[PDB]
Amino acid sequence: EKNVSIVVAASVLSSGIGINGQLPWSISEDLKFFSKITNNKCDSNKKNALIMGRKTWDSIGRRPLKNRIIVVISSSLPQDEADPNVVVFRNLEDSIENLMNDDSIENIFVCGGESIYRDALKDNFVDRIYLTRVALEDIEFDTYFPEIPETFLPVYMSQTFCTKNISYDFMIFEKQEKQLKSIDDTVDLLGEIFGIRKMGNRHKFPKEEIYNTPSIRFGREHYEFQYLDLLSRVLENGAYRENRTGISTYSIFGQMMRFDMRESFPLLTTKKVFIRGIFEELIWFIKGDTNGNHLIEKKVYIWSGNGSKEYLERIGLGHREENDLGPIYGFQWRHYNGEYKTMHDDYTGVGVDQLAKLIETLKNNPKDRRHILTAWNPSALSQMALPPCHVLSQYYVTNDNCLSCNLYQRSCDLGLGSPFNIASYAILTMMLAQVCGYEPGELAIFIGDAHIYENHLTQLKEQLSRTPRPFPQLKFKRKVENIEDFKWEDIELIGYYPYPTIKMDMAV
Amino acid sequence: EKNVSIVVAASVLSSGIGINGQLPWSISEDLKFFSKITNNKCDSNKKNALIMGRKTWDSIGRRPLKNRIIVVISSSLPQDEADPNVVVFRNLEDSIENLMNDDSIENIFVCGGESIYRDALKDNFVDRIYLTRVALEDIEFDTYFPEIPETFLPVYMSQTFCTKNISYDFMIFEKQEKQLKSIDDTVDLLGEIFGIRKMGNRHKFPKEEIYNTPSIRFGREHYEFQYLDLLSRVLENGAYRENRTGISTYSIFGQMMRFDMRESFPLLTTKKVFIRGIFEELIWFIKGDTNGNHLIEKKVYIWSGNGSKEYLERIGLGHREENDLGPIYGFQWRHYNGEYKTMHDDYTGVGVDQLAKLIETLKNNPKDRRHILTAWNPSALSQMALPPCHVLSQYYVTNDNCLSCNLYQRSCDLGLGSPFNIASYAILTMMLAQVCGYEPGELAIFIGDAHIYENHLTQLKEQLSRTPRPFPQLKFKRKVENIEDFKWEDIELIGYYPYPTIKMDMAV
Ligand SMILES: NC(=O)C1=CN([C@@H]2O[C@H](COP(=O)(O)OP(=O)(O)OC[C@H]3O[C@@H](n4cnc5c(N)ncnc54)[C@H](OP(=O)(O)O)[C@@H]3O)[C@@H](O)[C@H]2O)C=CC1
Ligand SMILES: NC(=O)C1=CN([C@@H]2O[C@H](COP(=O)(O)OP(=O)(O)OC[C@H]3O[C@@H](n4cnc5c(N)ncnc54)[C@H](OP(=O)(O)O)[C@@H]3O)[C@@H](O)[C@H]2O)C=CC1
Ligand SMILES: C#CCN(Cc1ccc2[nH]c(N)nc(=O)c2c1)c1ccc(C(=O)N[C@@H](CCC(=O)O)C(=O)O)cc1
Ligand SMILES: C#CCN(Cc1ccc2[nH]c(N)nc(=O)c2c1)c1ccc(C(=O)N[C@@H](CCC(=O)O)C(=O)O)cc1
Ligand SMILES: Nc1nc(=O)c2c([nH]1)NCC(CNc1ccc(C(=O)N[C@@H](CCC(=O)O)C(=O)O)cc1)=N2
Ligand SMILES: Nc1nc(=O)c2c([nH]1)NCC(CNc1ccc(C(=O)N[C@@H](CCC(=O)O)C(=O)O)cc1)=N2
Ligand SMILES: O=c1ccn([C@H]2C[C@H](O)[C@@H](COP(=O)(O)O)O2)c(=O)[nH]1
Ligand SMILES: O=c1ccn([C@H]2C[C@H](O)[C@@H](COP(=O)(O)O)O2)c(=O)[nH]1
Repeated sequence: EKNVSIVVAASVLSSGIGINGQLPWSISEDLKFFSKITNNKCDSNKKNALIMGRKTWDSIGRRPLKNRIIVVISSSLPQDEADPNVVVFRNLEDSIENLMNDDSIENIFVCGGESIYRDALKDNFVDRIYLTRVALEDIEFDTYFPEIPETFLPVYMSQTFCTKNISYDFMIFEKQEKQLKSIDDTVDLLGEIFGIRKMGNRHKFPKEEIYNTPSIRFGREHYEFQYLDLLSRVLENGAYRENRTGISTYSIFGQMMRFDMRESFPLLTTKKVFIRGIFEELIWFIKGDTNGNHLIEKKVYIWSGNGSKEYLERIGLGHREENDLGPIYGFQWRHYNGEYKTMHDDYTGVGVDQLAKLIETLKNNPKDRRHILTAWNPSALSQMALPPCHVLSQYYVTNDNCLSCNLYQRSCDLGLGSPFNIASYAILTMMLAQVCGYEPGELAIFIGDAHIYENHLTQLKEQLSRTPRPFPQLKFKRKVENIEDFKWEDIELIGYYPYPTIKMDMAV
Repeated sequence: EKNVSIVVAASVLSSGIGINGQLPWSISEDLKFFSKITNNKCDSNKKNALIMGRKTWDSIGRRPLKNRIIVVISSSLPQDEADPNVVVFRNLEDSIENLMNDDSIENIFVCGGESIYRDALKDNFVDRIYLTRVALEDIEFDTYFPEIPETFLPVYMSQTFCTKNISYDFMIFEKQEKQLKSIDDTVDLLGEIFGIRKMGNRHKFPKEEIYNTPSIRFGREHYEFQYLDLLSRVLENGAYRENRTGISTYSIFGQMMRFDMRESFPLLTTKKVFIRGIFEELIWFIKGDTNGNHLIEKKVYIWSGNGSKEYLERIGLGHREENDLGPIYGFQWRHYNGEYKTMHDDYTGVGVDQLAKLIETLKNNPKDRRHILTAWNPSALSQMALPPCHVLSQYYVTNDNCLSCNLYQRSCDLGLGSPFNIASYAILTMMLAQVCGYEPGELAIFIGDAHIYENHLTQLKEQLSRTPRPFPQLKFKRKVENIEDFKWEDIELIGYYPYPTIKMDMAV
C-alpha cells in the first residue's frame, strides 16, 4: 500500500481554484505550506510523486520541483526520457502504479487541476485531502475543486491566518471506512461508584449530536470552536433554572474562551452577526453615553427592552425618562463614582475617567500589572437599568508590542450576549492598541454563569450544525488622534462570509 | 499472554496495609472499587483469578467472591476439590501457570497481602498496579505494601475523594519495557511556516524537564495539577520582564485553575503551606480590618513588607502610621466607598457592606446571577498600600444547594501569592456556605498576569519534582451564627501530609 493525498486551495464558498491558468490570489505562506507538505517524508532515500494535470504543468512553468518528482497526465505531451524528475502518463489510473513498484516513491500527492481532481476522486484513488480555504470569494473563476465526497470527514481545521488581508484556514479531510483501555475504564468505574461526587461527572463531554463537526476530534484549532464548544458544553450539562427574565435557562458556572486577534477577528461565521450594531454600541460606551435613544437613532435596538417606560417602571426606575439607562457601562468607564442625575446632564469633569488613565498607563507604563477597567460599582447598581455583565477587563502589553485582553463576565447570554461580547472587546482592544502604538494580542473571556435561554434551543442547535469558515479581518481606514473619534465608516470588514442570520428573541 | 494487575490500598506515607489481620480503615467506596476492578472483563464466558495469601484468605472469611475465582497460595491448606470458585496452589510461580492454560481465566489480579505482594513483584509477574492511597498515616500497622520498583511508572491519579473524613486517591502504575501523525505533522509544519504568528506557538507544551510526574499523560486528574501545571506552563512560555520590584518575573497572560471542594480542600500537598496564616488573614478581611498590626500580634507576618514605614513613605503614604495599610481588601469588602481616614477610626455604618449583602443575597435569592464581591475601587487605589490582586469574585448556588466560587486575579505570584489565594478562597466559600446553609461547590480561578519571580526558580523546580499526595479535608468544629465569629480554633484540618516546607522570599 501507498498513501495518496490531494492538496488544493479553494475559495471558502464556491471552491474556485483557478483563473486563466493562474491562481486567483497570491499567498506565499500557502505555497510554503504546499511545499512542506508535498515534500515531507520518512525514507530520505525515497521521493514523493506529485500527479498533476497538464494545464497545471503549464502554469507550474514546465520546470521541475526541488527534491520531488512531477508526474504529468497528458495525451499529447511526449514521454520525455530527458528529465528523470518528471514523467508523462496517458491517464490517471495508469500513473497510479507508483504503488505497484517504483518502491523509491514513498507517498503520492494528487496535485491538481479541476479535471485531475474530479477524476482522482470519482475513481476513488485518494485517502486524504489537504484543503486550504481562502476567505476571498467575490472575483471571477473558471476552474473549481469538486464537492468532497461524503466518504470524507474533516479531522482538522487550523486557526484562521492572514496574508495581504486575506484570511484562510488549513483543514485536512480524511477518508475513513473500516490512550489505553486501563485508564478510560478505571475512570468509568470510579465514575459509577462515586456519582455526581466526582467532579469529572459534573463536567461531561458533549454528546456527538450537539458537537459541532464531531469528526474533528483532535485538531479543533479554529478558535471559533471556543464558543461553539462552550455552547455544546452547557447544552450537555446546563442545569435548568428560572431567573428574573421569566425565560428559564440552562447554565453552568465558570467557563472560559480564547481568541487570537493577530491573524483574524473573532466575528462568528456560523451565524451572520450584527457587527455594525456591535460597534455603534461600543463607541457609545467609549463616549461615556447613557442615553438609550442615541442608539435607536443609528437604528440599533439592542437596548430598547431593558430601556422602556414599562420595564423601567417595573424595576423601580419609573422616575426615569423613557430611555434614560442610568449610570451603566460607559458612565462607569468615563465617570466612575459620579453622582448621576439624568442622561441629559453634562457629566464632564465628574467621576474617575478610567478609560483615560488606562490609555495613559498603557503607553506610559506597559509592563504595569494594573491595566484594569471596571464597571462594577456597588454604590451605583440600584440606579442602573441593568448591572454589568462584562464586569471587569484587564489589559496586558506583550514583549513583542501586542495588547492582550482579559474579560470577566458574570452572566453570559451564550445565545445573544456573547457573539456581541467577543467582538466588542476585540475591537476595543484594537482601538486601544492603535491609539497606544501596539497591535492586537489575544482575547480571553472568563464567564461565571454561562447560560442558554430555553427559547434559543432550536436555533443554537442549528448553529451547531454548521461547519465554521475562516474568521474575517477588521481594519481601520485611518489612524485617529482620540479613541472617542472612531466612526462606522473608519471600519473595513474584510472577508466575512457567514451563514445566514439566526433569529433569536431577547429575554427582557 | 494475559494481564496481571496488583490491587492494593496503602497509607499515603509509609504504605501501611495491615493491622492484626484487619484493614487499618474501612472505606466502602474503596472496596466497591476493588469489586469493580477485579470483575472488569470482556468475555462473558471467562472469569478473573484473584490471587491471595492464606493470611488474607482468612481475613476475607474463607468464602468465595461472587463471579470471580480465588486462588490461595498456602503451604498447609488442603487442595479441596470441594469449591469450584476457589483453589489452592503451593507456590506463587506455580499458580500463574493460570495463564499457561485455563483459557477460561481472562485476567489475573494479585489481591495481595504483604508476603504475596513482595514475591509477586520480585519475580516480575505483575504488569499493572492499581493503588489506592489513603490519607491517614498516624496509626500503627503491622503489614506494608512493598516499595513500587523503578520499573513501574504512574500513568494516572484520580482526584482526591473523601469518606468519613478520610481523604484518598486512586492511581494506577504501569510497567515500562520498550492522535494521527497526519495532524501532529500538518500542525508542526504550519508551525515552522508561520512562527509566533500561530497562536499555538505562543502557548507551547511544557518540556518534560519541567513537567510534574510526566509519566502521567492522559490521566492527570488530581487537582493539584491545576496549579502544578500552570507553573510548568510559565516556566515554558514565561516572558522575562521587569516590574515595580527589584525582582523580575517570567509571566504569561490569561491562565485558569479548577478545584474541587465537595470531597477535598485544595491545600497544596507538594509543599507545607502556612494554613494558619491563610486563615487569620481571611478572617481579618471578613471583619473589615485594615490595621496590619493585628496580623503581626498573631504571628502572621505576610503584610510586614508592604507595611513598613520605609515602604509606606516610598509610595507617598508616609503620613500613614506604621502599619495602617489603608482601604485595602476588607474595608472594600465591608465598607465600599467609605471615606478612609485612619485604621483606628469607627467605620461602623459607613460605606457599603458588600459581604453583608452578598450573604443576604445568597440566602434569599440563589438563582440570582449578581452574586458578586469586588475590591477594585478606582477612587481609592491611590491611598492604598497595595492595589487589589484578587480583584473580584462571583458566587453561585447549584441546583443541588452547593456553593461555587470564581475569582479573577489581576496579578498572581505563583510562588507565594497563588497558594494562599487558592486556600483563602476555598475557606471563605466554605464559610459563606455554612452560613447560608449550603455545601461547598467548586472553585475556579481566572488569572491575568500569571508570573514567577526570578528568585523562586530553584525552589519551584524542587516543588515540581514532587509527586502530589491526596488533598486534606477541612471541617469546622462549630456552626457560627455570624460569619465573623469564626476563629482558628474552630478549624479541623484532617489528613494533611505535605512534603517538606520550601523557603521563598517575598518581593516587596
Ligand atoms: N487551488 C489549487 O490547489 C489548484 C488550482 N489550480 C487551478 O486550476 C487550473 C487547472 O485546472 P485545469 O485547467 O482543469 O487543468 P488540469 O489540472 O485539469 O489538467 C488537465 C490536463 O491534463 C490532460 N488530460 C486531461 N485528461 C486526460 C486524460 N484522460 N488522459 C491524458 N491526459 C489528460 C489535458 O491535456 P491533453 O488535452 O493533452 O490531454 C489537460 O491539459 C489552473 O489554472 C490553476 O489555476 C490548479 C492546481 C491546484
Ligand atoms: N490494604 C490492602 O489492600 C490489603 C491489606 N492486606 C493486609 O495485609 C495482610 C496480608 O497478610 P500477610 O500474611 O502479610 O500476607 P498474605 O496473608 O497475603 O499471605 C500469607 C499467606 O499465604 C501463604 N503463602 C504466601 N506465600 C507463600 C509461599 N511462597 N509458599 C507457601 N505459602 C505461601 C502462607 O501460607 P502458609 O503460612 O500456610 O504457608 C501465608 O499464610 C493482611 O493481614 C491484611 O490485613 C491484605 C490484602 C490487601
Ligand atoms: C450582548 C450584548 C449587548 N446587549 C445588551 C443586552 C440587553 C439585555 C439583554 N437581555 C438578555 N436577556 N440577554 C442579553 O443578551 C441582553 C443584552 C444586546 C442586547 C440585544 C441584542 C440582540 O437582540 N441581538 C440580536 C439582534 C440583531 C439585530 O438587530 O439584527 C441578534 O440577533 O444579534 C444583542 C446585544
Ligand atoms: C498570597 C498572598 C497574601 N500575601 C500578601 C502579599 C503581599 C505582597 C506580595 N508581593 C509579591 N511579590 N508576592 C506575594 O505573594 C505577595 C503577597 C502573602 C504575603 C507573603 C506570603 C509569604 O511570605 N509566604 C511564605 C511564608 C511562609 C511562612 O513563613 O509561614 C510562604 O512560604 O508561604 C504569603 C502571602
Ligand atoms: N495548497 C495548494 N496551494 C497552491 O497554491 C497550489 C496547490 N495547492 N496546488 C497546485 C498549485 C499550482 N501549481 C503550483 C506549482 C508549483 C508551486 C510552487 O511554487 N512550488 C514550490 C513552492 C516554493 C515556495 O513557494 O517557496 C515548491 O516548493 O514545491 C505552486 C503551485 N498551487
Ligand atoms: N486496592 C485494594 N483496595 C482494597 O480495598 C482491597 C484490596 N486492594 N485488596 C483486598 C481487599 C480486601 N478483600 C475483600 C474481598 C471481598 C470483600 C467483600 O466482602 N466484598 C467485595 C469487597 C468490596 C465490596 O464490598 O464490594 C469483594 O470484592 O469481595 C471485601 C474485601 N481490599
Ligand atoms: O454584556 C452582556 C449584556 C447582558 N448579557 C445577558 C446575560 C444574561 O442573560 C442577561 C440577563 O441578566 P442578569 O439577570 O444576569 O442581570 O443578559 C450578556 O450576556 N452580556
Ligand atoms: O493575593 C495576592 C497578594 C499579592 N500578590 C502579589 C502579586 C504580585 O507579585 C504583587 C502585586 O503587585 P502589583 O505589581 O500587581 O501591583 O503581589 C499575589 O500574588 N496574590
